[PDB]
Amino acid sequence: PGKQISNTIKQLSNLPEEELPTYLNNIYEWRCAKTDLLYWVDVLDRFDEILKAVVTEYGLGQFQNKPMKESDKEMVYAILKFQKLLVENSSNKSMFSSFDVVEPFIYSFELDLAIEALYLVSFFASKIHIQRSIKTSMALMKMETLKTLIERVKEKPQSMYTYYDETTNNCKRVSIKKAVKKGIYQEIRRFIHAIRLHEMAEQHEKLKIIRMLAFSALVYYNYTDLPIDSEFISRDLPETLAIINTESYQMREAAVTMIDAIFRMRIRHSAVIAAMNAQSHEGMIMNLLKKVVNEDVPEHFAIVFFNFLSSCFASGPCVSALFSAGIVQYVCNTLRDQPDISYRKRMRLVMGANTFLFTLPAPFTWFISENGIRILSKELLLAVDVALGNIKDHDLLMYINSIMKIISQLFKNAGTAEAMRGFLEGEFPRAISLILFHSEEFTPSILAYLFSAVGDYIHNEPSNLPFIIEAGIFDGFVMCMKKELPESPDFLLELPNLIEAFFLNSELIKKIDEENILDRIFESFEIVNLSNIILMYDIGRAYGIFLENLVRHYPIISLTVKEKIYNTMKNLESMIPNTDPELMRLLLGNLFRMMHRAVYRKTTNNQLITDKGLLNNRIISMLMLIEIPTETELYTDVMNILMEVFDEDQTYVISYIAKVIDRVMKNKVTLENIEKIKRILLIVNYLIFKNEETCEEFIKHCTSKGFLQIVKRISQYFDNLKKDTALVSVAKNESLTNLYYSFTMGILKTVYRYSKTNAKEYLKIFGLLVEDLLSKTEQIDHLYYTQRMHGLKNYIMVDKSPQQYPQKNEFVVTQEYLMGINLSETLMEHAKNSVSMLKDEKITMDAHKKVVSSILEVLSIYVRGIKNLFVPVKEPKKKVCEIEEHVLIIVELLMDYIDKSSIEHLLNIVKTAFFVTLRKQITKEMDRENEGSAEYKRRNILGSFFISVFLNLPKEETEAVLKSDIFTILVKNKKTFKQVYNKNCFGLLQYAAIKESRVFSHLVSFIPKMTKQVGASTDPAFLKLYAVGLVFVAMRDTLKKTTVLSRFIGNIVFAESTCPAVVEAQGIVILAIVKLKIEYNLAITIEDPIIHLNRIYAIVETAEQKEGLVILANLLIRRVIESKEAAKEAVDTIIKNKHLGKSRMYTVHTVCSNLRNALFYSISSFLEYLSSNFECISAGWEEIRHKIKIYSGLNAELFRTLFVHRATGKMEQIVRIHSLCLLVVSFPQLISTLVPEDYSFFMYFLENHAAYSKSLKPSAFQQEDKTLAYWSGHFIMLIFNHTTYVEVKKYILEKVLELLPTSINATVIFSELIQEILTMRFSKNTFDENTALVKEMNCLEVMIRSTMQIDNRRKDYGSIMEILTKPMEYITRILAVDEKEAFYEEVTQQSSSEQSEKNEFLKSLCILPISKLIGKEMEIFNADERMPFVQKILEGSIISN
Amino acid sequence: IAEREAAASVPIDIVFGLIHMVLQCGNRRNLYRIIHNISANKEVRIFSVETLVNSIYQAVVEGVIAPEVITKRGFEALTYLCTKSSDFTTVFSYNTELINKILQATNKRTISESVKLLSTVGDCFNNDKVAEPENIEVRKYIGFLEYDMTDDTFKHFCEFIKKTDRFYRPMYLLYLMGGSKKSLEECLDKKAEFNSHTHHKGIIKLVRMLSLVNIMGITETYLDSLMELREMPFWEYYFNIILPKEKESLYASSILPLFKAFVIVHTIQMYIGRNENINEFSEIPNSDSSIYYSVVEKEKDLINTFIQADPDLLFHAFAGLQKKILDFDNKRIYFYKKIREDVQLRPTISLMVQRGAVFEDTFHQLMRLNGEQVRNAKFNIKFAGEEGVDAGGLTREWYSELSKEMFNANYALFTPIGSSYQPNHISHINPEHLVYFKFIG
Repeated sequence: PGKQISNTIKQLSNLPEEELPTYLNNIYEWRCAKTDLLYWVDVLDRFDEILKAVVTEYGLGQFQNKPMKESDKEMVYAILKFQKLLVENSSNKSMFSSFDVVEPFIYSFELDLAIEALYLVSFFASKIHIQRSIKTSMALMKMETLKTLIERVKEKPQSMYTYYDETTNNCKRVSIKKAVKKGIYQEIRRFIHAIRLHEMAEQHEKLKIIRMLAFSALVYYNYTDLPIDSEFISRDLPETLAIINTESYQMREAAVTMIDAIFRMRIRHSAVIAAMNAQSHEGMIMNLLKKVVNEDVPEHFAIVFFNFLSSCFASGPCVSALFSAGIVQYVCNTLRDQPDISYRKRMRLVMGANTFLFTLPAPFTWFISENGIRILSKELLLAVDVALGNIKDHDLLMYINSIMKIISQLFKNAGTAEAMRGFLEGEFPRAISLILFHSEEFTPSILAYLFSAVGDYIHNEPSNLPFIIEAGIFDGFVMCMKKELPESPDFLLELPNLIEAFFLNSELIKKIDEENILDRIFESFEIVNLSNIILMYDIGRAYGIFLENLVRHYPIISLTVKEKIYNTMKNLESMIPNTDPELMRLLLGNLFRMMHRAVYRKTTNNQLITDKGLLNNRIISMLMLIEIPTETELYTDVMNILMEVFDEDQTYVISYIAKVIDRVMKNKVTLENIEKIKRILLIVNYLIFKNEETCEEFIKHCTSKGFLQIVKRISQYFDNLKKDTALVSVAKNESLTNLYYSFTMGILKTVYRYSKTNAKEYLKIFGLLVEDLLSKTEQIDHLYYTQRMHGLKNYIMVDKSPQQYPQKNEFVVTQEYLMGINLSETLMEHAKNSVSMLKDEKITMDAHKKVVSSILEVLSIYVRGIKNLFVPVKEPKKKVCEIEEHVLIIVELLMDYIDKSSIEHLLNIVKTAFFVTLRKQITKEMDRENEGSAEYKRRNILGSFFISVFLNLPKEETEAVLKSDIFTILVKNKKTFKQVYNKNCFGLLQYAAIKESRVFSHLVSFIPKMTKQVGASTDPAFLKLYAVGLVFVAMRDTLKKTTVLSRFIGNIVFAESTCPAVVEAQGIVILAIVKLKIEYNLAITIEDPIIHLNRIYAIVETAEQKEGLVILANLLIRRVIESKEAAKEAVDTIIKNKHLGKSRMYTVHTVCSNLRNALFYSISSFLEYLSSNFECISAGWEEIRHKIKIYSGLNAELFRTLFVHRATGKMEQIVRIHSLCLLVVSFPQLISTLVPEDYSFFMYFLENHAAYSKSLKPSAFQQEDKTLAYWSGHFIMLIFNHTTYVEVKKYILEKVLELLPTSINATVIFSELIQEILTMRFSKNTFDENTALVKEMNCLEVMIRSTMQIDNRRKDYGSIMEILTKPMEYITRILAVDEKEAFYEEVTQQSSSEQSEKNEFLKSLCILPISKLIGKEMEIFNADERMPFVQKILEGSIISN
Repeated sequence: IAEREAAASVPIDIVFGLIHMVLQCGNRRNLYRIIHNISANKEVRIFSVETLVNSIYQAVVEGVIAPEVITKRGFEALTYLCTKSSDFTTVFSYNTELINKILQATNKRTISESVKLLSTVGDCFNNDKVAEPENIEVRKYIGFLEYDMTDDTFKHFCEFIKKTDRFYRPMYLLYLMGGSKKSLEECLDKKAEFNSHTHHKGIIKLVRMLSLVNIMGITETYLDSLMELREMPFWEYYFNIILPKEKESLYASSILPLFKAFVIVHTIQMYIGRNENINEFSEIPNSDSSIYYSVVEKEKDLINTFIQADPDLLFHAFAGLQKKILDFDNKRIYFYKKIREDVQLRPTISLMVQRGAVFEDTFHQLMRLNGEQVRNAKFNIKFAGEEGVDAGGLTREWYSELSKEMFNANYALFTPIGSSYQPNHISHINPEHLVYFKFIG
């Protein structure tokens, strides 16, 4: 922002809008630095809204208020003027949102408003080619509209004006001379422009430059969309330059601006340069300069002129021509012949020099030849000795600054270094010495440029350095250094450069060490005022780099430098604690930013200033006193430097931090001390975690008595912290325990992971820790008891065997250690203690339950790694059997205290107990031998306890682990089988039957008893279990049994249900029974399922999750209609897909998995296909050699009955028609079988399809209605496309052509229908037949007749016609091209939540081909299983077949 | 581009109302496609085009919808038909009287698109399919030259004249001699107070129709009038009185067309006939009493200045000049331009040479191909060792190194005289090194 900037902002915001123009008028020029537009958001918005209010008061549409307030025009004029002033020296101009109201000012009758607005717009559009981001604000208004002002301004050129109006298609003159009323006299702006041209011509000059500014704006927008040709360049450019030559300042200023606009274009550039004619010595711009120096010119006009000049020198060829004219001689003579020229004029001269001297090298060579450097020296001497001995002059001082910058940048470039020959020959040394000896009165930038030039010249040839040395210059530099440095960024930036240039001479190094100037650089770093600047730029990096360059090239005084830097470190350390935290945070950030370079450099001689001891103590004290955020880069580089420090010498550093932590431990117990310990373990945890490789000596220090004693004292202090809640809160205690546990587990992980650690070395630490924790567990402080036991749980986590082999959970080395500690007795002691304290009613059942679950997890993972658990071997059960008995006792003790939080751990215990069985480490024989073992009885009673627990769980808890592998073994006892069956958890039984066949054999006996309870059982699980049991038993008996199914007899009827699950389960039962009956003789009688079908259609109108319901309905109707031969042929066709792949296909597993649909659909078809057309299956034994649909048995009567159902509600009609679509796609030959009379009912489809028009979208629509109509039309399109019948198509086309001319919507919809009838082609021959028919029917005649008979002169009639063109265009093009190529022709040649759910689901429904439909229909019985027992027995059958 | 035939799928009755509606409507691009497609078969094509042209005829000479807008719509439709498939122009040749009707119906606004329409129609003369070229009634069309046209209209007129030259050379030249005579007489009468910008239309029409005369050629009988016309002292009067004043008074931009006209009036040639398929034999005529050579010698400096202003004049109008007047700079630029239109087809090939011997490898890999291929080959050089410069720099350095090596000491194919070189003596040049000279060429 700023100080006077903020005052201006607030004054513009608050001052009255009457006094706003007056106060604004005081702002004449910008003698200050650039800013950002963010500080004037208030002012910009206020000005925009007041301009909007004013223009709305005027109207903005017709400028009715012809007599307009002078206050308003003065207001907006000042607003635009000082808006230009602000934005011309601003940043972030893309946010300028006041552009939206400027075109009314552009087209305003007031010409001051127009000139101001157009100047602002021109300035903004000038930086289009550079910034490119203001176009968003510019895009608010159309640029092409300004083409109205392209016509040149003449003295009443034409009194007649032509306007363009549509429809009438005429352009005629309008009355302008009337002007009787100010209201009536895109074309409105053009007419207003014509009025401004014609009616008033006294003030035509202002509009004569309005046209010019508008032309400039159109130049800025896009020069391609511009009338630039030979005539414009040959006429207007000469006219503009003549204006610059002759006419007055006010409008020649606009001419100059347009000239800048022209010459920035860089087109016709050679012609432009040859025409503008500055190449002559009396050329234009230097002629204007001769005027300016000779005749007085307005200051603002002079500034505009000289900015234009600076723009001229910026171009390459332009400045080349100017130099060829002889401008160098002009400026040289102007300087060396007359001194009476004003100081600011010579300033403008030297900016011109600063431009052209560096723009091109040829003027530089000429100037060197002309020896103007001596003239520069002389005038510099005159300027300085006028300044010297005399008071401070603003203009004189800044002109001396201009001299310093011109000479400095002249010396800067090596291509401009040719002037360093006549340096000493001139009087430059005298002037620069005078400046140095009197620098107290000069601008710091002057000093910076002087020093930069001096250093660059010295580095150019240090041979001449002594000549400067005895010139007394360095003495003057010393006097300057006596004065304290100012608030100058660049001076301080470049001072090390001059100092290094002094180091170029060794004697200068000697003297600077003698005089100790580096004190200033050292003391620069503690200044808050300069701290801001150091933040702004990269000062710290520069000083650091200069320091390493100094020490590396000149290490002579490195000891003194080391002393000074360490003294400064201690100094900056000193005042940290008694200062505001943020100041020290940022200051330390910068200081360590420059430390980052300062030491620990890879370059040689940097090690001379890397002291581990002193700097380590200082940095540790710093970290120990202040809190530091993690995210800051200060944190990053301090971490880096401390890592090199510790990596240099781990041992001494860790010893030092240990003694420091001990000493601060001996201090008083204070909260800030607690924070100090917090952060010191934070840093040690950081350094341990980052450390990759470790010396064994560091580990020895870790196991050294000092480290263990300090760690144990830290633990003691942490325990003491729990004594007082007031001093340290309980939550703080929990956090400190958590961090201590994290530190301890991290260090234990490091030492254990450390290779070849001494076993007893690890043991002493680990056992001490665990015994201390377990001793602390049974104290009064039970609040952290859960936390402590979680800590020992994490200890059990970390002391883990590598388990490097995948799927390995076994202890490698720690098992013997663990039962060498006798944990189990402690665990049962704590278990009985928990039981007692439960009895003592001092525990919530929830907290007791969580304690039980936590201890259960502890035991689970403790026994996870223990070898040969529950393994009947003679030798290893001396203690393992004892532990098994302990575990059984524990789990029996905690029977009635198991809930959802314990089930997972307890199941993990099971999985550990039965590893060999579940991981099939047996050969199925020794397990069948070893039943007479104590381990077997122990695991069996364990499982008994388990099943007792599970059956005491409601449905919610059972569903959690409803699919676990162990249940294949748990329920293996038929006693447990009937127990769980009587417990009504049949889903487990279903999964067991899926994965194991013995329980399925038990279910085989079970089935007849439960056959009668099928009806009205109201249990979805029971019914699905029945159906799935029947399907597996039938297809298993097909394998060589064939007799079991015959024995089953019965009959089942279904009652009404409102729960959708019940009705869909009944449907699935019907599915299974009918699918078995159609192939196999079943004695269960079932009626016609159509009753259940209409029940489904009724319930889906109300129920949710329609997908299963609709898919089952479709699959059942297809199954009922379809026959055996059709199914077999379809299965063979599907298998052909993978049959043609000729891949490797070595495993039968892939064959079965990718063809599980064929497996489930009909085992006979797949079996005979593989026996006859065997695949490329290796089968585990070498490889095998390898190598229009007509279907019968269909049921068209049901199709006929369904077709004329004519339901009422929406969704069931949708279901009926979707089923119709699927059947007609599957079996088109059914349509060939329809009664010749029934086709009358298609009127229903045609009309209800004509309910909605998708193309002409109306409001008040229904998405379900839309998809209903879409499916209705889809039925007809399928009839025409996928079917090959002729006469029915003839009848329906007759009907549709009869119904077409009824109304506009009917015409449109039937035209569409014919279009996408023709477009989507199922077959080429069918399409050719369709084309022959459609040509034969003369439909084009009637459709085009209805097309033009209804043509009404209406607005949307055009949209209707352009929609109508596509069908007739397409068909006509088809009827012209020959039949062979016509086929290839183509086009253009929570109510809301459920609403969205159904909206998306309706689109999710699609046309399902046979393959994935069959796959998903057998998915229901497969239940996503990857391998059932039927698959295994069938694979064995294939192998043996 | 070929005639298309299919079944007549549309009745002749409905197309009347259909063409009515397309005329009585907008956004008819789709309708344009509709009409073009339905007109596929010959009968429908003929009936539709005759109906539309009769409607347009009634729209102007015989006169809701205004006659002018309906006329422009119908003209646009006729153009849209005639442009594509080139077969709807053939109906004009089939009838040859509908052409008479359409040319008769021509107002001032007609020409702006009638010129394009007739240029497209002229395709019926490309195949010479007229069979009745005696009753075309062209003198009205050639008289409409007096109207106001533009550049593209002139191009269409030129291509129509190119199509109709072999048929109506006599009558076209018969009208053009009188037209040029009256144009030059008008320029002669007003030359005392002539303006090159106000009457810039006059110089445009004169130079344009004289160029059309050149494209038309000359016959034997008209030679009397032609030699009469080439002896107009307006040229001398201008170049001796008005050219000196207009050099210092008026802009030369409007004065250059008069120099083109002076070149053209003597650039008139003699066409005997279009004996071959695509060209007519041309023979240069002579001027006996002309001091035209004296005139071109008088202002040869101005001639060279104007040629330097635009070398493209040599390909459009200044082709009749002798290259002796032209300096070698303009002649060389014209030579470069002339040799670079016949750039032919250019295949791209790679070139590989070694810095040790570029010449030897270049000779080896350049003797194998033929002159045409190596002329059209795009040399994508691949220097061995160094890969650090673009293909253009590779070719430039390859050429420079070749130039160095042909004059290298080891090759000695040419002996140095200093900056230049001459081939080494036959005794010093080995017989096997003669192919090196072909390679140099």
